[PDB]
Amino acid sequence: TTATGESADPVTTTVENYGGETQVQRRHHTDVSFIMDRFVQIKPVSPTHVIDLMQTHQHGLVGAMLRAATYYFSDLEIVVNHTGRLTWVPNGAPEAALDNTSNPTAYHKAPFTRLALPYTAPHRVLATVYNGNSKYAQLPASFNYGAIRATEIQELLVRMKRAELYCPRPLLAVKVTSQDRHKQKIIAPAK
Amino acid sequence: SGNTGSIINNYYMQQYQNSMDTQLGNDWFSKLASSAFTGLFGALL
Amino acid sequence: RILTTRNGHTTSTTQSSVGVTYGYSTGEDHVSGPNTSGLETRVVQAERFFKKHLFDWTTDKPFGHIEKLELPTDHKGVYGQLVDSFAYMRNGWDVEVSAVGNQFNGGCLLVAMVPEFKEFTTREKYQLTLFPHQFISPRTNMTAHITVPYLGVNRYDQYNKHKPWTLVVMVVSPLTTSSIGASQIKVYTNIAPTHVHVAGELPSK
Amino acid sequence: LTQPSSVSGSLGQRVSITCSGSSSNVGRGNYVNWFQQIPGSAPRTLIYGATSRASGVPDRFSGSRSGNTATLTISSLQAEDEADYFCATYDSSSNTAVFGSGTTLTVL
Amino acid sequence: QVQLRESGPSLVKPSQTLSLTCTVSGFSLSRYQVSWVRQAPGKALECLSSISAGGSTGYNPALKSRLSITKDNSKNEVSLSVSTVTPEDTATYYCAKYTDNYDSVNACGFYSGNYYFDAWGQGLL
Amino acid sequence: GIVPVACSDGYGGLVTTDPKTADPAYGMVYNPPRTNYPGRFTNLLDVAEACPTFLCFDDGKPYVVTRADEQRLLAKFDLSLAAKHMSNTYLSGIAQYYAQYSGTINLHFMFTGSTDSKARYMVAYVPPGVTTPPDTPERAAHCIHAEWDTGLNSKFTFSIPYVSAADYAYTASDVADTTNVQGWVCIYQITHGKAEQDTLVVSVSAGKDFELRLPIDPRA
Repeated sequence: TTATGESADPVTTTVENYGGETQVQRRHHTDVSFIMDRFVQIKPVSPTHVIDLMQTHQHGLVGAMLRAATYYFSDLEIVVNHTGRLTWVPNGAPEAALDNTSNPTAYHKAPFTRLALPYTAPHRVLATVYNGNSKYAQLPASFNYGAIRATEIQELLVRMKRAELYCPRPLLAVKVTSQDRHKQKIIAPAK
Repeated sequence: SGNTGSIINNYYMQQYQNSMDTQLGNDWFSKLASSAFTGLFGALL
Repeated sequence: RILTTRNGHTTSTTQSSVGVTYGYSTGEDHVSGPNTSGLETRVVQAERFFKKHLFDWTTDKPFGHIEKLELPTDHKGVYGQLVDSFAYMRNGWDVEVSAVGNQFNGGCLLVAMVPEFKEFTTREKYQLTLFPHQFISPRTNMTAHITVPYLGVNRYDQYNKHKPWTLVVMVVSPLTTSSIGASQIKVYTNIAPTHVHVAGELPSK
Repeated sequence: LTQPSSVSGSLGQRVSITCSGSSSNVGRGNYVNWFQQIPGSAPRTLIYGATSRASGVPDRFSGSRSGNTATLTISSLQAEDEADYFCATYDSSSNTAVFGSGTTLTVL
Repeated sequence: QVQLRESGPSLVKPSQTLSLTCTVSGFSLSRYQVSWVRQAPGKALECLSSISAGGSTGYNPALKSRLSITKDNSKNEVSLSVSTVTPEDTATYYCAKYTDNYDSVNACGFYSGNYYFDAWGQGLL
Repeated sequence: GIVPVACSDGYGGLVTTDPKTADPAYGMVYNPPRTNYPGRFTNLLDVAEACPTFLCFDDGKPYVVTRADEQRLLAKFDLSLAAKHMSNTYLSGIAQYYAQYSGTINLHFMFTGSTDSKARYMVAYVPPGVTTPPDTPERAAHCIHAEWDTGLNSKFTFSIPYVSAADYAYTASDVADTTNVQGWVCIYQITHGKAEQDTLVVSVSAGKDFELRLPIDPRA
């Protein structure tokens, strides 16, 4: 297209430019809202764990996608394999409030209990990276979605529902060294 | 919607299923990618 | 194509400007949020261009040598007094950076505005183009103009505690000097706050 | 103010020091501050507000003030307790903080 | 940890101004009121002067205008200078930090009865 | 053919705050009828807003007596609901349970002195952009403030505007923050005529725009 390219205008070339025909494209799978729906495991989990984002491994698909956008707003659907009664409280509420049990609590069940908790962050939108700490470069304490207290938590699963992402940042995909391709072993049927 | 696919009105009201949202009396990157200069810049042959 | 931009009573005109790039929004979001209860008052005095000196670009500097200036930077102007005297303020940066070269030396410099800037591992530098940006090269345009509406988790955030936008200039192509061309080209940025608003009014010492 | 020059209390025995001034210097509504100073060292505040203990001070020290008299009582007396005690209050008529003459507590 | 240190002359010729300096460490000198207390030898204490956070610079009424106190937040130093020093006024000088900021100022601390001096420092004669 | 329920695993466990209503274990019973019973209050916030409560002060007394010494600032307190000054106030007590609060907090100051004594008081709200409160009535003049002379109307009500970077502010300040989360509020008596031993009662009530949300259970 011979665009100037020094103004960084968004110009996309097509197959039609040199006798080709552009095929129909469906992007439902790559939709930001759809990709966030899948549950992502959070590590490590300990008693009185604070259920907040950026706990998920960066490499993880939900974590990498979450890390890709500086500002993310979503409603969590926490799944906890607690061995004791688990109490979830809003971020504003103090650590002492978890023991009261007046606030939402889930009694032990044979299988892991899944509870949907609304986003109570005071901030209009949470930020994956915050420039400058807020006191009187680490992200502020207020960003955490909630605090969950249980006798012990075997594992924690966090799912983002109706997640919206703004201000995209670099994906930073796995680096390949001294190779023409990643050459990872793809799933293959037994011969 | 997201990954919700159950074809039934959800049992719990919206107010308890999610956090109801307010406004102040979009999709900028879709707007950008759509305003994308397609095609040549000079005469074609 | 000469482009002239005027903020307040100060006007900067660049004959070689390739255009103006807006990052994330053509215009700013609604100024009066639930917080501050309508106390916020717009100040047009602070909307002036303030000159700043960035790293001087040289042939020795290699690709990935990014220099970042956090905004708002220390200001001796009316805006600097305004941020000191007001607890919470919001403004669109509208950063303009101009590097003057002889145009006989070819180098590609990428200037972008990134919110909540965090140090890159240099793997991120390859995909650093995702943020609003313009390329400054002596061959075509010596000045890059980028206007971005203020975006933050809070409607108003004290600038001293946290700064939302940091201007980052990265050398995409190392400048190649020539006998005819300039040996080195300095980089300066004229940034004028746009739609700046102030609220809370903080008592003086 | 006017307080006893010295008071003697044996270890493990409660000792009470009484600080008495004037209605203007110590009001019923108003409260006094108790300072304990070891000889050769800077004064340490034991009671502030006449009914509370400052952070880093043991709970044994107790302060009770009735009318124009403010009394500091120390229970479970220890070797470190021996020191010079000063009661400080603000006199409205004087309009300047007024300190006590000084009381020295000796453990037998 | 909270630490107060006093630096000044131990012996001064009479009929001269005595200047003292309180070197503060452990707490920001702008968030806590500093009070200068002087004690006479074997005598009851006598509150001398104080400066609040924003520099109220209140002085004791009995000795008011005989001394001036200046405090600099950046250098973390509170300076008290006493003019017309005399042999009669000879006692150890103590510089202390009030928990509150500008709690009293006219009286150097402990007028309210809610905030009390946290650290009295080493002291200097 | 019986319908296949295909019941889910890991969800449906009883929840203390769960909206589901338990099955009735008893027959319908008609309780004694109460119609337009007096004093019923539908919303806790309305009760705090409708009737104001006193603020804790020196020696557990609400009124701020005019300082004996020449002090122009009677009292300075943190704007946060969990503040010693407001520790005994009813509005803070209901607010303590809620995780965070929003909206203006109304402060009512009513003079309680003899007709011969006349004094002028100024209430100034200082935003949290400084290490300390306005030091004096002049220095505090720059920030939002109201000065009211004591006349025929004893009580003057000044609403504290709520301005913060975050839309909602935590009701109780965390230990990690060594400075007030929101701005301090200072009451200054600029001029007092024959006001020695004269007490001004100060009270705080929920504002019209004031609202609480995300109820949680902090120990009291």
